Amino acid sequence: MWELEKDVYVVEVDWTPDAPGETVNLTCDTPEEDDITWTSDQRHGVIGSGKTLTITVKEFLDAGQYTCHKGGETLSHSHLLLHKKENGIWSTEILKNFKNKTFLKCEAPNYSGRFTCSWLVQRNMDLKFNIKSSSSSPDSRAVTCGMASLSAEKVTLDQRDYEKYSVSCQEDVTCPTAEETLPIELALEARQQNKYENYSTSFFIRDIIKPDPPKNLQMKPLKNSQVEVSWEYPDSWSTPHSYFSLKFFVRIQGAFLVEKTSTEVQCKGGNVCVQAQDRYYNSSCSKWACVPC
Amino acid sequence: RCLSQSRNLLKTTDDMVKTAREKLKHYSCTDIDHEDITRDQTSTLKTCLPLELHKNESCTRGSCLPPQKTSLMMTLCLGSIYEDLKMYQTEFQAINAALQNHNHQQIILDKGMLVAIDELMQSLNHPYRVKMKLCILLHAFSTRVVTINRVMGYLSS
Amino acid sequence: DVCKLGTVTVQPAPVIPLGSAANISCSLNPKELILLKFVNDVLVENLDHTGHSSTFQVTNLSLGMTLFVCKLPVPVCGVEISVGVAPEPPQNISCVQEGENGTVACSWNSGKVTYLKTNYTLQLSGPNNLTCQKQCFSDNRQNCNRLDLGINLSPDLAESRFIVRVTAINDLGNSSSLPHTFTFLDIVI
Amino acid sequence: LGPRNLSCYRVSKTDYECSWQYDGPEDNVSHVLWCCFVPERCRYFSSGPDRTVQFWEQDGIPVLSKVNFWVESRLGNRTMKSQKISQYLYNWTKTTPPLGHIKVSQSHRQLRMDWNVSEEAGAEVQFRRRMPTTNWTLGDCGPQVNMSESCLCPSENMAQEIQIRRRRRLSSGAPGGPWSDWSMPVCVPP
Ligand SMILES: *[C@@H]1O[C@H](CO)[C@@H](O[C@@H]2O[C@H](CO)[C@@H](O[C@@H]3O[C@H](CO)[C@@H](O)[C@H](O[C@H]4O[C@H](CO)[C@@H](O)[C@H](O)[C@@H]4O)[C@@H]3O)[C@H](O)[C@H]2NC(C)=O)[C@H](O)[C@H]1NC(C)=O
Ligand SMILES: *[C@@H]1O[C@H](CO)[C@@H](O)[C@H](O)[C@H]1NC(C)=O
Ligand SMILES: *[C@@H]1O[C@H](CO)[C@@H](O)[C@H](O)[C@H]1NC(C)=O
Ligand SMILES: *[C@@H]1O[C@H](CO)[C@@H](O)[C@H](O)[C@H]1NC(C)=O
Ligand SMILES: *[C@@H]1O[C@H](CO)[C@@H](O)[C@H](O)[C@H]1NC(C)=O
Repeated sequence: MWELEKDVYVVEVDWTPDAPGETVNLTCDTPEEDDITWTSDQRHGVIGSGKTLTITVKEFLDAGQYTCHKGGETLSHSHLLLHKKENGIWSTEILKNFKNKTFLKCEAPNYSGRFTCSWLVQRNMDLKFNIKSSSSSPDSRAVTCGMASLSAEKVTLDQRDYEKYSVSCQEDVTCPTAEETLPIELALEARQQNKYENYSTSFFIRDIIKPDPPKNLQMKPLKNSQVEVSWEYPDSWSTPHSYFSLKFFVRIQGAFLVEKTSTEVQCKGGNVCVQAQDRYYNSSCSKWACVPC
Repeated sequence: RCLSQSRNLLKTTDDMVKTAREKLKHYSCTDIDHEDITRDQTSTLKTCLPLELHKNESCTRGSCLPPQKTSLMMTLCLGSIYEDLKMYQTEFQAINAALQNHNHQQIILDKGMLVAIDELMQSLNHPYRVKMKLCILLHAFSTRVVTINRVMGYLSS
Repeated sequence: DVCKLGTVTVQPAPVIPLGSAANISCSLNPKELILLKFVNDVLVENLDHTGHSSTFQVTNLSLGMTLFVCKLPVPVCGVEISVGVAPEPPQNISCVQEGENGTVACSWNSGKVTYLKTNYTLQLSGPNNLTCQKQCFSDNRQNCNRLDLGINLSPDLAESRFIVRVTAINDLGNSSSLPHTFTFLDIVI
Repeated sequence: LGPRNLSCYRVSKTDYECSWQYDGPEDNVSHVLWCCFVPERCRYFSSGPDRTVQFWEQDGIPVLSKVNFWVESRLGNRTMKSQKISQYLYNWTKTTPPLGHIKVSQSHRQLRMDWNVSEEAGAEVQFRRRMPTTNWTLGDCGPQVNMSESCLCPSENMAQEIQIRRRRRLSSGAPGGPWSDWSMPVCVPP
């Protein structure tokens, strides 16, 4: 029982069969001496009388659109959502967990203050997501998230397609700092046409960094069957590269790491490949870039 | 230069924290409880940044800064790093003294990081509560030494 | 401090003789409560106003030092408790001297190992107003079964009797032995 | 003759289903079922000649109250009647086959099968195996500690194809739903 937005209320209904539901008092916001009639979209006929109606919410049948009518006109409308609760644990059914049993996957390409948060829905009718910085202190770091958009990268889990939603967010500060102390915490308000679910996450912007592959991987022949593999820093990575550094991994197709932008090794007759990673933290590795032997 | 000593300090800190990660895993190191030691001589968070991201001015002297890269905020950066290291070294010596005096050998503070801090110093100027305090001090010092390595690598190379 | 959410206390002392009971009082500072037991860094046993302050009882605690931590989730605070025994009185205290005119060293029996920090005081005494005292520290790293008096003796003595005593001190009580007596005409070897 | 052995049950946490087996020739049959309860209110769903119906939570159907189900099939100008079932749908759960690729390991005259499942209850695993020359042989697997489960099977001097399933069980040992369908076949050489 709380007001999500104007004339939109949400209730917490326990999903136990024998358990009783909640009682809701809904009042049309205009007074008239004439008795106020009530109508619903999930039910037929007049359901209420007077300006105040009591509803025993027990299931998704007792939710939806409630309208107050007088004479031959309407006065106001008020929605009503549900929030499932099961054995004390709130439901998580709109979203599908990733491979690592998490719901929200956020990734940043550099130390610029912008990132991308994505999730995996289960069905695709009437989803209205909303991502915002769930502040809990006056000094909490604040982000300005954008509108959630569909992505055409249908992922495969359980040998089954799952459709992917993505949103772009950017943290803004008065002037940037040297390190990160208070983690970014985010809240998602998912809803499926009557059903309301709340998700939450918290992370730093340093353990979610996923760099880009090297852009110009080439190859120089040298004497006695030994060659040179050279690459370059990605153009999307933060500048300068002396302060933000990387360690690259080289594998011939078990790999050895190189801190310089040039390595030498003998070939086997197949595609040699490099990937990038942050030197200090154990951040996520990049996708490989390659060059034929 | 001081960069090699800084990398040695990073390696020793990583080794000792990875040992503490199983030796004191049950106390508080398994949540993270990010709290640091100083909030008011913590100028490193505002000055130790490259001179290409300093958009606004709102954000000892040292003897290891090269003269090919001389600036105004860099001396404050190195002085604040020195003062933060002074506080960290004082607290680490105190906690080591309080840790050897009891009959529990389930933790060791190797002197490699202590002497690494000491040479970084000399180059830069010419019960149960103690172990969890050590865990939180390490959880702050890891990010501190990463920041120090970043700024000194930018300053030297 | 570091145990900011609350505190844990034990009675009557963190050091307890073997095979006794223990009481743990876990209190929570304003703005449930269970206990977790760790023996040799291994989780062994899992033990309104109920969430504000509570007490827990422990019977037949494990041998050696162990850990009790109070749990809400977040660890509010914890405590370590060492259990042992008072030192048994020593036995068979012999003293020998190495050299023509040098220093005597003395050996004894420590009995059962105390399992905790303990020290032993060696006291040499003798007439014509001569005495000497020092310590030796027994713990998990260093053991004390031999000691050196560090004092040179004189060869002109052939008539008196000297006294050697040893006392055992720890936090669980004191212990002494017989004030043994020896003669200074055959120590030299 | 006529529809028989109706079974409405719950395929997934947010989804529900119903099935029935029809006897007789199929020439112009149209299958619709009626869902009745007391809000009477007898809604009906249409699926044509198919013999399965899928719905979910927000289709305006009661899943926490007592619900009556029955089926009317079509034949020209005549109807065929079915039995009535009265049940709840939330706690009559049909579980899933084993999740994804399972791990098979061979020991002396034995095969051990392991997997990861998203149900904490002990499902009575009943498996079946078949060497590719003859028909199938059935067998119960046995109780296990429950996350992850294990199954055992005797070997064979030739290769074989083996399938495995689960069903939900209460704490009383009572059958908590219908039998889940078999997983993908597992092939093992000798
Ligand atoms: C995440 O989702 C959860 C739901 O699982 C959600 O928790 C709910 O939050 C709302 C508001 O934040 C809570 O509603 C409040 O409950 C308290 C205690 O009952 C009331 O006192 C509040 O009264 C408000 O409204 C009155 C009338 O408008 C005002 O007069 C009064 O001053 C208050 O403003 C209000 O009803 C609700 O109880 C919880 N649900 C729980 C605890 O189960 C949560 O907000 C979502 N978001 C985040 C970031 O967690
Ligand atoms: C623990 O407290 C109870 C009552 O609070 C008391 O009876 C008992 O003796 C105490 N235990 C010890 C070892 O003193
Ligand atoms: C030993 O300890 C007891 C404890 O009260 C004390 O009374 C006694 O005097 C002590 N004896 C010696 C020799 O220290
Ligand atoms: C499901 O819930 C109903 C409600 O009373 C109960 O009668 C029944 O025993 C439960 N279990 C099954 C398997 O139907
Ligand atoms: C099940 O999950 C665990 C996670 O710890 C994993 O180690 C294992 O390989 C998985 N598969 C099995 C047990 O078949």
